[PDB]
Amino acid sequence: AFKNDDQKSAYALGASLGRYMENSLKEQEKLGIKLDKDQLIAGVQDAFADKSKLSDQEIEQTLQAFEARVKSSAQAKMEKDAADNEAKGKEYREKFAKEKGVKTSSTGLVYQVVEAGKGEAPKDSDTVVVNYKGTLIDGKEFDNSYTRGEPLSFRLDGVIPGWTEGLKNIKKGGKIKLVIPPELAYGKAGVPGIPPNSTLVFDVELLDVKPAP
Amino acid sequence: AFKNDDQKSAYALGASLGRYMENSLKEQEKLGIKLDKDQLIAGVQDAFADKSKLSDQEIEQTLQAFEARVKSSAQAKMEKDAADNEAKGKEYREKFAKEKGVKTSSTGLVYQVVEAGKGEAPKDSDTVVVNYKGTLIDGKEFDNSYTRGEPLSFRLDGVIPGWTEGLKNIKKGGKIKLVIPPELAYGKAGVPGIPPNSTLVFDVELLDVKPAP
Ligand SMILES: [Cs+]
Ligand SMILES: [Cs+]
Repeated sequence: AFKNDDQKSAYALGASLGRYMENSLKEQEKLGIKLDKDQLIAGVQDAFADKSKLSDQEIEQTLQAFEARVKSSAQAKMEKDAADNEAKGKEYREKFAKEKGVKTSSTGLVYQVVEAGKGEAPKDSDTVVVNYKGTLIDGKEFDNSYTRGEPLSFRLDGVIPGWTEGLKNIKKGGKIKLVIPPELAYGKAGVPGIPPNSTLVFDVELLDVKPAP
Repeated sequence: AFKNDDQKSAYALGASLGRYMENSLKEQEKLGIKLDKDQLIAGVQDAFADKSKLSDQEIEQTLQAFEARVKSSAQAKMEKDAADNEAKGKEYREKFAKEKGVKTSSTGLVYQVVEAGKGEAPKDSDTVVVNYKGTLIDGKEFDNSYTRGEPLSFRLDGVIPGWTEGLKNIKKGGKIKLVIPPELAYGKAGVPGIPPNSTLVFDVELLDVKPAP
């Protein structure tokens, strides 16, 4: 429905801008910001027609303020999600602790030894080799050793405490399920890939234990 | 007429995009491209509403093609303006040549010695010091020595020929008006600040003549 290039290009140009906006909004939505969509289009129209209800200076100071509002809204979201994640997490940890063979350490680690292991147990300065699979309590995975095409080996005092504590509950050749509260893991802050305050679930197999070189 | 930040920011966002487009169009217009304005808005609306009549791939290949069309349209404009500028220029040169004291060199330089000068006349390897004022035939200035807060000094074989030829028609202390056709100047191409095929008009005063060091 374009009769010429002038029309097609113009439309393509608009379309690409319309998609640009649509995608920016979705980005904003994930930070807890929902912009009035009709106003957004009304701004485009008004300005294009030289009838913006905001002055160029206003537009510019408002966008600057919006930037601040985004950083700030993200912060608030982070904290909201942090509260929800620990609420869910606490409930999950509490159900799991009621299952067979499950123990809760004074630190709050919930663990289940599945195979005792016959070697010895690692200590803080030891390098461990492990197979593992980790997920969030909704069951979605963030790490799989397995799929990575290989197991991992690392010194034990480097990793998060929930883990270092957990792997000390078994010996070489052992298997253990760890349910780690956020404070033994990535905290309320969290890290890229792990949401704020999340409880982590790991199946771990300890393949080997080596002393610090 | 915003009842809250959600509305104001959204509008500001649109407005800034609407201005962005408006200004891009004006840029395109100077390259000889006039986009259908209703289609531009229709693209923004359709895509925003998830009903673009173009696929994302189409949008992208069309914009790429538009880029080519811009480079190409600019070229065509340049040549059109080149033809108009020489048409105007030829007429101006022809009127001026009919005035008192005006001569046309075999090269097409049109010149008018206003004060003969009493020194000697520069030669190609000489450094000249000059006052000058240059404009296009519509009378708009691109250079003023005068206003620059100073006169200029340069070797004479470096500058455009129309000039080097012209300043040889007077001696130190002389004054001359030069009307230079494009081929003795910046050509059909032209240079930043000088439109394609423009005839240049200079009032020049030769303050000094020095030999190449
Ligand atoms: Cs138990
Ligand atoms: Cs004449």
